[PDB]
Amino acid sequence: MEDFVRQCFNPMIVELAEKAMKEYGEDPKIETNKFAAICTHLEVCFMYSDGGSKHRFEIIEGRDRIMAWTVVNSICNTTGVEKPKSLPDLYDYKENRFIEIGVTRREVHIYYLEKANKIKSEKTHIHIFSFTGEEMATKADYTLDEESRARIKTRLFTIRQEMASRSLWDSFRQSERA
Ligand SMILES: [Mn+2]
Ligand SMILES: [Mn+2]
Repeated sequence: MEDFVRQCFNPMIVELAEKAMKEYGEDPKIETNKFAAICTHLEVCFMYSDGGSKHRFEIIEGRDRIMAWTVVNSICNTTGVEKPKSLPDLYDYKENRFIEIGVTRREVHIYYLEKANKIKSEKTHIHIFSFTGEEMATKADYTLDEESRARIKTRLFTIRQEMASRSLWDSFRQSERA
């Protein structure tokens, strides 16, 4: 699983994931499923930001915390948008909203509810992907064109396929907590 992560995700993604774990005192060589899941989430965030026209999205996820909030608070000042209680993943300059992205090993509906709740913000839009082609967005507004979504869903499906080929999928699949 460690090896699969290091083989399947760009080294920038792996470095950020390693860092995010060690900031919580977790060792990526031991909590290897969390390692994969962080990497997957970052990957989808980055894919998603490429999905628009360029300049459509600002990436917030993946930044150190000071930079992330610097971006967030700059956008709130510029655009007048309500400042979130916790860091989201992207800002959409076309729809003028923050977006919270989730990638679930469970079911999109439950994950969406947990997110809606974990953040509970009237403002932030939420878009959840599963590894089996499901997707659940705020007000069924899916933000990107269907081709862009399909590339994301295809990447997640390929990851899941590649893990199951190494017998990693069962354990990974079962590792997400409510
Ligand atoms: Mn985030
Ligand atoms: Mn997220």
